[PDB]
Amino acid sequence: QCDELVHAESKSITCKSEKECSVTGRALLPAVNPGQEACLHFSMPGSPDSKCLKIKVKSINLRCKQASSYYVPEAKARCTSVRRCRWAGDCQSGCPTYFSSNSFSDDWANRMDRAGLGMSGCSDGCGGAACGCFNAAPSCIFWRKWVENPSNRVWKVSPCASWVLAAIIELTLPSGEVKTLEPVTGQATQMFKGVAITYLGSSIEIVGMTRLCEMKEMGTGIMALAPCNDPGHAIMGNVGEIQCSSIESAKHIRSDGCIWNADLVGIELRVDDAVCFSKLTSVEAVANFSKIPAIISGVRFDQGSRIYGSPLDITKVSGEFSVSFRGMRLKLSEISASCTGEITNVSGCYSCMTGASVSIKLHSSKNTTGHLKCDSDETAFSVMEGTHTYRPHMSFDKAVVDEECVLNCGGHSSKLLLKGSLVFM
Amino acid sequence: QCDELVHAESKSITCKSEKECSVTGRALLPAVNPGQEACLHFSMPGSPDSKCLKIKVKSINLRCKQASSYYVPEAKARCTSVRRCRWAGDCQSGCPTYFSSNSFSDDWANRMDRAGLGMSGCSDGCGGAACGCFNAAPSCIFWRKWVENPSNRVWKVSPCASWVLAAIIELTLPSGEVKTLEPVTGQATQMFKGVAITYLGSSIEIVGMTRLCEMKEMGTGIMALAPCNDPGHAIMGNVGEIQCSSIESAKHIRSDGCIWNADLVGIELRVDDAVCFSKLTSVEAVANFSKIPAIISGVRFDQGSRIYGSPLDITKVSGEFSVSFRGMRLKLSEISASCTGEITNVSGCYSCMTGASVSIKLHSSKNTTGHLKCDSDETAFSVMEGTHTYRPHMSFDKAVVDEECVLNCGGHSSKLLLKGSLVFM
Amino acid sequence: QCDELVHAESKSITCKSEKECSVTGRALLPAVNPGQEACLHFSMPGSPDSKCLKIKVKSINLRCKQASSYYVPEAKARCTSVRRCRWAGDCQSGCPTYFSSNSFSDDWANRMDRAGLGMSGCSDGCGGAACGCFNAAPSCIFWRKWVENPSNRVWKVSPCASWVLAAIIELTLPSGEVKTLEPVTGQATQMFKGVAITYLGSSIEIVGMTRLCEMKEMGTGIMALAPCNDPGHAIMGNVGEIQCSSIESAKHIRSDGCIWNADLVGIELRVDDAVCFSKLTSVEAVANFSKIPAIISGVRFDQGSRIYGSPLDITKVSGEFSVSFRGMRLKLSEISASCTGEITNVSGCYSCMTGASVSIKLHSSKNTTGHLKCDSDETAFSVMEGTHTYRPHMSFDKAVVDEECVLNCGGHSSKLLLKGSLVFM
Ligand SMILES: *[C@@H]1O[C@H](CO[C@@H]2O[C@@H](C)[C@@H](O)[C@@H](O)[C@@H]2O)[C@@H](O[C@@H]2O[C@H](CO)[C@@H](O)[C@H](O)[C@H]2NC(C)=O)[C@H](O[C@@H]2O[C@@H](C)[C@@H](O)[C@@H](O)[C@@H]2O)[C@H]1NC(C)=O
Ligand SMILES: *[C@@H]1O[C@H](CO[C@@H]2O[C@@H](C)[C@@H](O)[C@@H](O)[C@@H]2O)[C@@H](O[C@@H]2O[C@H](CO)[C@@H](O)[C@H](O)[C@H]2NC(C)=O)[C@H](O[C@@H]2O[C@@H](C)[C@@H](O)[C@@H](O)[C@@H]2O)[C@H]1NC(C)=O
Ligand SMILES: *[C@@H]1O[C@H](CO[C@@H]2O[C@@H](C)[C@@H](O)[C@@H](O)[C@@H]2O)[C@@H](O[C@@H]2O[C@H](CO)[C@@H](O)[C@H](O)[C@H]2NC(C)=O)[C@H](O[C@@H]2O[C@@H](C)[C@@H](O)[C@@H](O)[C@@H]2O)[C@H]1NC(C)=O
Repeated sequence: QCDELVHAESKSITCKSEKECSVTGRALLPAVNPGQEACLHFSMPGSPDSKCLKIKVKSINLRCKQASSYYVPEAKARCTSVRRCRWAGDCQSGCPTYFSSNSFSDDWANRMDRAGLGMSGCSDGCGGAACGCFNAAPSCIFWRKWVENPSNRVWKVSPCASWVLAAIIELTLPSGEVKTLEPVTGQATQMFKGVAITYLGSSIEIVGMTRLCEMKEMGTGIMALAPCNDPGHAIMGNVGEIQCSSIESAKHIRSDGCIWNADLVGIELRVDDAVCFSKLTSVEAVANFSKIPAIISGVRFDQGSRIYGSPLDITKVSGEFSVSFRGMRLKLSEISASCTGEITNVSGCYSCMTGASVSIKLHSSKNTTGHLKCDSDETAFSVMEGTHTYRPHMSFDKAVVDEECVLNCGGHSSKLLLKGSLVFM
Repeated sequence: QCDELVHAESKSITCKSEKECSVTGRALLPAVNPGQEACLHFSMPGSPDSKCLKIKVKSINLRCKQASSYYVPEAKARCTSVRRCRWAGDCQSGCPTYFSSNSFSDDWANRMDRAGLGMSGCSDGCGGAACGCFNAAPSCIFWRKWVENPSNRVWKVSPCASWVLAAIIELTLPSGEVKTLEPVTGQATQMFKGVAITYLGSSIEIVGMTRLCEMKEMGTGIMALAPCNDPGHAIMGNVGEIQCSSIESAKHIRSDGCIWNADLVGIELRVDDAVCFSKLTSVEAVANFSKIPAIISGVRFDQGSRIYGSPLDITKVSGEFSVSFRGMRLKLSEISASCTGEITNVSGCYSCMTGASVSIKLHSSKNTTGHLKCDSDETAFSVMEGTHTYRPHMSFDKAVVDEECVLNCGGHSSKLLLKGSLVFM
Repeated sequence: QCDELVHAESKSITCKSEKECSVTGRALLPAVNPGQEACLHFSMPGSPDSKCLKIKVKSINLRCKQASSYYVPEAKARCTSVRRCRWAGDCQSGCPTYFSSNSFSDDWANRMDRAGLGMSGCSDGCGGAACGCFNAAPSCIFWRKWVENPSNRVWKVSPCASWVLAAIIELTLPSGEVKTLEPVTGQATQMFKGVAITYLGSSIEIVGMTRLCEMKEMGTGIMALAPCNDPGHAIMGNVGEIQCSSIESAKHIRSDGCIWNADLVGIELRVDDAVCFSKLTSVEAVANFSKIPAIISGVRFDQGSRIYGSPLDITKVSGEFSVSFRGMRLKLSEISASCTGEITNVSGCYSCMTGASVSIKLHSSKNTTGHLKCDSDETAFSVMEGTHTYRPHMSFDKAVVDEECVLNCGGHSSKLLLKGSLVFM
């Protein structure tokens, strides 16, 4: 493959603890993008020459570092009321003073788990013969609005407080052994006689991503990745507008284990009934729409029960290596790529998080990186030797695509035309 | 200009595919801040010496990577009601069972686009002669609260799911040709005989920026950058508390194309009228306050119809280059700057996103970077040769500014005094 | 200490302004993690050899770059009402038209700061003898719901719009002088005869952190770090659901200096009283739970009255240096560490922002970096020579810990067993 990646080569004197000093060769690879691979040939002065040491970055991924978790139900709004004339039942003298948001009337008809999350009260109703009462003073309306979880469906929700880079590299030793591993950052690792490699860290050009949260439906394990509320903040209109501290608490939305804002349910008292209004957000609908694998604005998120993100523009992440070699000379194998191509389609949505699909047929003499810069967006992707079609996603702002793009594949540049039609949503 | 920027210079043997091996000179520039420029002199063994290759970073900017878009109206709250005695009109037997949140009474007086977003209902009202009715049973109050867009003003809102770095570099070839371009990351670009340059990527020291969204007023194109709701989440108190899927849907806030939380409008039924309460957030007021260009906490945001951010502290972003040279010797031109200065003013706000303005008159023998570290904040900016006044922004926490600051300009350090007075908001 | 950190060493020709050209030695340290230290020995051709120049990264921290600030009260909900028969008091002809959300009834009993934030109104009540009135037409209910701050407790809230890296380095000159400083990024600093050092910047592998806000209780100075609302957006369920523009405005929640959503307080009118509902979020409770120092998902936040964050995985931040040396030879002192250890405990919470505590006893021949990779999480920490116990935090997803972990300490790897039990919350 033989990418040009070694950008410094040095000979330093290194000493242990009199003193024991010797010459160390060192080769610095400041920036290696996913898919790229270097080929390093070591020969001792006596020689011949080894097959090369190959150093490839397979991927540099984003791992979710979680905030505290909580559980959410698929909640449904319910309301009930019963009216008692003054001097009847509890209404001996108007609304009884104790009857408050945790109170339950025995006169109630509907589903009343007395342990469920909700809000009760009692209100004045009309009295007199006109409203079916002997006593003309106001009647009592004992009412409750609450939420239940009839489907027993529950999601564990874990906000991603940040994402952390995690590299996977692939090394081919001159013996031919292939090693695929997450390296230990900053620790020189002896690979074979006289040669050690240090992974010096990963870097990313993507700043301040939007807050996303892992969702896992319990007892089905199916995952989603979507916005959610901070733990303990029951803000209406989001996953997490109801939050529970256990699976069972969420299954039955228990008052003692769940929080909410009671305005999620509206109740309208009428003389002889009540009208219920749901302002609830369907958790199920959000998870349906947000299933993994998903492309969200330049990053593909996928599941291993942990979620990781892969930047789609592979030139926006890189890893750095240092190679030391003792008593050996280094030669680099470096070759340019012959690569040409044409766009065969653009299709999809505009002003959408997925971005449109750009279909690009390329022929390439070796594995390399394709770059596509348009006026709306720009991206890069790995290209395989031979002739193949690639479908990177790119973001456009309008239904009509008709613009100049520049394709750069292995240093060869051409001005392609992108034309197509895209939908909203 | 001649900044010290080449921090490694090497001579490696590079080979193609027997084998064809030759010596490649390589120069690594690990970190170049905006405004900085290197000067590289190449001479062949026979010589004289070329004018230099100049490599300057013009800017490293943040480009908005959008989430899905939506449209928002400048919404205004409306309410209406009509009361019908029992046995009159629809109220033949109390509130009719069908009359619900999408129902419209023909008895209504006010603006009723039956396609608009809103919520209807009917409620019991007082009956009898005391409330103007023959029948003593409860009357019916048919009511609706809704939102309209009388100004027809609409903004397209595009949340920025993340920001991505984008570099602009300026190269001066020994021939004197100046090239200003966004380079292709990771691809060696042949510049002139024997010399190629690779841009190895950009890096930024600013972590996890606050969520901002592009706003564009339709039919005026004027832009703003401000917080907003995630698409599909109609959280009250934010741009995006009402969201529409098209311009026309937003112009007339259509029920079929818009979402909201109906608690954005309050209605109070009285016997013979209703009181309307608006809890709406003015979109216009947010966009007014959030016009581009804007400084938001260390980053200047500006328009090209796309928005980009420029870190104001120019030492917090950098680009990395590698230069290869074949059959040539390299010499670096590097000069230090003579530079002194004094603070002439500090004015503005404290505890504000803009930060205060610090006025600094500097004299400098060459283009260089000024650094100002204070106890409250710290920044750096590009400085031009000659005598000029600069106005970097810095953040303070109190109305009274009276503190030690250190000014570093081209390696020369001095302890300046910052004194001034600032306002809240 | 003698870490392997110099990964390039070069000899370039550098020229001033005929021309004055000379040879400059340069040593590049691409990536130095906190706790690591290099030892550089300079000898002039005549020699002996200096004690070394030591270059250590003490810390690379995250500094909060603030949005605009605001003040929040510890708010408490209040309600009052008074009912006047028709033809009595203001109720001469029903609810008076002027009586609206800023109106105050002189008939009111409760705490009425007429300058406080709140919402008034008047509503129809029942008339006639049945409701204590001679006139049978509807009575008037004059009511108000508002918020007060009885404790006078106020927090200044400053959202962190982003976090910026700030490095502290420690240099030991051959003379033995120790210098601890924040370096000036990108400026070559002359250290001693012939030697200068450039700090080339900091880098971090943590992307897009969750929005946090500094909180400072006024008149106590005690700090917290917690989510909050954007300035000017009074979204219910968060710190900042009530926002004030001054300390005094927050102390008494003045209408002219504070904003809110009036649905934070509910009022239910009954015939002869009103029921008050608080939907307020206790600011005090959030600050209590969010006190500094706090570990939030991989970062320890601590106070200097400014807050800074320290990444706990020290291999996820690094600094870069360049050293120039004039007329001298360089030798590197580099030694590997002997280091072994065992896990002695894991205790704490799962699916929590703190993460569990893993207790690790290590013996090490020198200061070095310990790395612990488990299936749930992975971290690294600084290790001191000798035998010591370390307690890095790691995130697990389940109450039962029983998994393979790999410990890497100075290049020595061992597969440890992690077993323990953790709680939710
Ligand atoms: C050339 O690239 C192939 C990989 O293509 C995949 O798509 C690329 C565009 C990019 O996305 C890359 O990340 C992908 O891996 C390599 O072959 C594949 O290697 C994977 C191992 O992960 C293996 O599962 C596939 O079967 C294999 N063949 C395919 C996809 O047709 C080539 O890798 C070399 O050749 C392979 C046969 C194997 O020996 C591998 O270890 C070698 O690196 C790439 N060519 C070269 C010369 O590297
Ligand atoms: C010295 O810097 C000038 C630029 O000043 C601007 O402000 C700086 C403090 C910093 O913000 C920088 O980003 C700005 O560009 C250069 O001159 C300007 O170059 C721009 C090109 O972008 C041009 O539009 C201006 O007319 C020009 N003159 C000004 C602003 O007075 C100097 O650049 C060199 O000289 C120019 C005449 C041009 O030949 C340019 O290509 C050269 O780089 C800077 N001096 C040197 C020696 O580089
Ligand atoms: C070995 O590390 C000691 C520091 O340990 C602390 O914990 C580490 C695991 C890591 O978290 C690190 O950041 C911490 O500083 C050093 O000694 C300490 O140095 C600090 C100065 O910040 C000082 O306050 C302590 O008293 C001191 N001794 C302790 C904690 O026992 C060693 O530093 C060297 O030796 C010191 C005596 C001092 O001369 C210092 O300047 C030296 O660097 C570290 N050893 C070596 C050889 O560097």
